[PDB]
Amino acid sequence: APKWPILKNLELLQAQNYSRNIKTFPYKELNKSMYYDKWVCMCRCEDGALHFTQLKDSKTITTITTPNPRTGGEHPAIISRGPCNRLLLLYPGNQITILDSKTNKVLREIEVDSANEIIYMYGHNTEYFIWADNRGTIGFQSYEDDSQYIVHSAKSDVEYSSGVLHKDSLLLALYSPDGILDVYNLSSPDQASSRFPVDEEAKIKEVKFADNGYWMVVECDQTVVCFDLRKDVGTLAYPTYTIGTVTYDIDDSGKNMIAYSNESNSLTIYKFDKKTKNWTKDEESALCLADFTDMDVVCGDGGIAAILKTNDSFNIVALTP
Repeated sequence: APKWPILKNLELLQAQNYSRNIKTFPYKELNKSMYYDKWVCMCRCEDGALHFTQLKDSKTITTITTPNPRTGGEHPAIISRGPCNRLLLLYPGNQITILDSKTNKVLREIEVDSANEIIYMYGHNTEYFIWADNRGTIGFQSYEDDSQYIVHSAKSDVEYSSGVLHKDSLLLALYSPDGILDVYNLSSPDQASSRFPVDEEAKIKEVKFADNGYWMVVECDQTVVCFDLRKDVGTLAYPTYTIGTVTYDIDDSGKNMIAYSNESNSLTIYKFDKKTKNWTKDEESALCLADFTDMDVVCGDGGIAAILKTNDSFNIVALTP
């Protein structure tokens, strides 16, 4: 729960190509101390190898290389980490290859039994991984053996493109750009999903569950809607206020924001102010160097980093004192 230090200087740590169509979910991990760091991850699939570049802060950037298990050399749509060097690789046709990232050995090949495209796959839920259909079928599958089950069946009237899981591991938000945001409870199969109201014209880019356990932050194209989960479905934490030349991202606390502008080529930091109840401009930094259409913020004890993404490359920039 630390306040973001005052930061006027940035340096370029990394430039690399990556594969924007390989959905790599950010994996949580516990310190040699007693808290969790979010690791953010990028995958470059080239020459039949997978290259994973990861960081939890600006101090350490790791890149791991793994072969690509598919004989035609086709790209996984979704990649997610499991326990004990397990790597979950989702391939078209709902086929999942569990690969050991240290040995490079293929451990298991699972064909998930669903006519609908798998749209969410996560492994740090730790004998099972969770997967989800674009129709809202949610299932748990064992890494090691056949143990598996379906907590929710496919609906006819939705389409999802992505998902995010709450830290208590019971709330799963499934969503698509067009405004659909449905929250499922994995603890009771018999419980109906909750529909969250997002106007359709505001394109949903991402949904995060904040650290406090009760903010669901919905990052739209030009605006952010933050739902308070303690209250009636639809209750905002604060009102939505808008602050296509600007990508942004919010940290896991849901109170720090870095926005990048493609006109001025600069990073602006916004803090959510607890007195004033809005996002207020805190710091601005000019970058010295194509258009970054996406970004992710990381920060740990090491320091704050922004991963700035194009359609085919990314830049890791540190934000220093």
